[PDB]
Amino acid sequence: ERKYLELKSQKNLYLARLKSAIAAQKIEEIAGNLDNASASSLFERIETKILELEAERELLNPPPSPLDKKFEQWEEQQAVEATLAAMKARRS
Amino acid sequence: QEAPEDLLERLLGEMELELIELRRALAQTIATFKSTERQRDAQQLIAQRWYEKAQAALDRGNEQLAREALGQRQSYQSHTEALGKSLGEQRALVEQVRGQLQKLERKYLELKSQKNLYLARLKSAIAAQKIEEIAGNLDNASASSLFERIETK
Amino acid sequence: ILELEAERELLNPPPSPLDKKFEQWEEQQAVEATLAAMKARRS
Amino acid sequence: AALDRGNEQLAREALGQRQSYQSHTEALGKSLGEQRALVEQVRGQLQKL
Amino acid sequence: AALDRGNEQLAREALGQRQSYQSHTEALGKSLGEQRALVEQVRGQLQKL
Repeated sequence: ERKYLELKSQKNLYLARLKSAIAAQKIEEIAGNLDNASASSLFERIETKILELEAERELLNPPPSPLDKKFEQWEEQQAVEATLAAMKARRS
Repeated sequence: QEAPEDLLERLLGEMELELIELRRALAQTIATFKSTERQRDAQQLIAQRWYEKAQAALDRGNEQLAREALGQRQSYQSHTEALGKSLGEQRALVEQVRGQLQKLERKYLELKSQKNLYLARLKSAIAAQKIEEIAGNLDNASASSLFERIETK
Repeated sequence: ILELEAERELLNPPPSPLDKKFEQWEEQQAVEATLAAMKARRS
Repeated sequence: AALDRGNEQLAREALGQRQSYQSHTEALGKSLGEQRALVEQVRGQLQKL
Repeated sequence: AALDRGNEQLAREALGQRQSYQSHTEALGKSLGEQRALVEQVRGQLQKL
């Protein structure tokens, strides 16, 4: 009987750690879906979808070329500086 | 198939069920451990009584009885020593697992925090692809289905 | 009963004995420091 | 009234007991100061609103 | 309050424990800064849209 109760005592010890192992293998499993290797079924897939929709607007509404934007910014800055120079010169 | 987005809320929601279940399972472990510790305390306490009984046996010149009392105690010594080994061994397993759960829940809440971050930007992307879509009907290339068509009419 | 005790242990983990010992030690040092100040001031 | 007359021992317990109230007093003081910011800002808004 | 009075040993543990929060603080700070770029750009678009 001393062995039986001791065996029963051990039985519970492994059951708890067993279910901890059951939890251990069943908790990071879905965290496994998130993959640093970009192999995630959904997390990586969902980001790719976001980029896909971004391209949809890129083709639908192509942005102005950087040169015209740079020239736009440059001329605007030159125009801003030209206007700024005019104000200070007039208001000097 | 069901939308993965709906699963995100459910998947973490279902994680809580196991997270609490793990919490419940862990609690059962410690209670039994303390019960074992209390049992160990009782056995050594009982073993001490034999020494106390043996302490009153050697006196008055009757050393013979003290031999039996101490010999009987050795039976508890084996139980006490044997149980002590079990108690020390189980300490390593309980200590390591407890820290993991604190880390795991921290990851879970952090994962849930990220889950919301992408959901908002996701729906922003859903809006982003669903707002200029009809503005896409208006085409500078004169390919508009209605706006260009209506002007031609 | 022990099981429910563990429920509060995980739910409301107690401060570590070192911080409690340091808390008690510093509090005792603070108490002794305050006690020394009172007697020195009130000497 | 405990330290006087040479019985400094009792004063230790009386002051040690006070430290229990000091924690409550100090803890409550932190709560009181924190709530001041929220009450002050909201009151001005209602006048504006 | 640990290093003072010559008990530098306790200060080591207190500061060592803080490093655990430093990792959380530093790690969280990186996340906070990264998310700033995404929130800022989207807000302007809605006003334009």
